[PDB]
Amino acid sequence: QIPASEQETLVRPKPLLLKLLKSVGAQKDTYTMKEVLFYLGQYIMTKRLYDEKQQHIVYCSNDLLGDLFGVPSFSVKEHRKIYTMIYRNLVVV
Ligand SMILES: CC(C)(C)NC(=O)C(c1c(C(=O)O)[nH]c2cc(Cl)ccc12)N(C=O)Cc1ccc(F)c(F)c1
Repeated sequence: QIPASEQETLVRPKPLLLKLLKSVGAQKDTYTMKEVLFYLGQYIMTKRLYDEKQQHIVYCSNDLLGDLFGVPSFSVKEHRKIYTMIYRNLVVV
């Protein structure tokens, strides 16, 4: 679980994360973390990266998301790990 105050942190995605956020129909350059996570979820859906067998795993190898996160897959239940992977791809305002 992520504290409410941290979800409202203002952030500026680096070029690659920004690129994939905009393909999902985020238009802007500055976000709250809550917004980044929403649009990442929408990206995963669009690209069908979530496990079809519903085992709470995203298979991101060989996709831009895998490149950014530096992992072939990850658990959607591990929110702090996800936040950390995202933070490495942005600058806090
Ligand atoms: C498309 C699918 C993979 C089924 N989405 C989700 O599982 C997903 C979610 C959301 C969401 O619900 O907005 N955003 C995500 C971003 C990433 Cl990188 C991974 C998962 C999510 N979640 C829903 O509860 C998990 C989640 C929510 C908020 C978080 F901060 C988080 F790290 C994971």
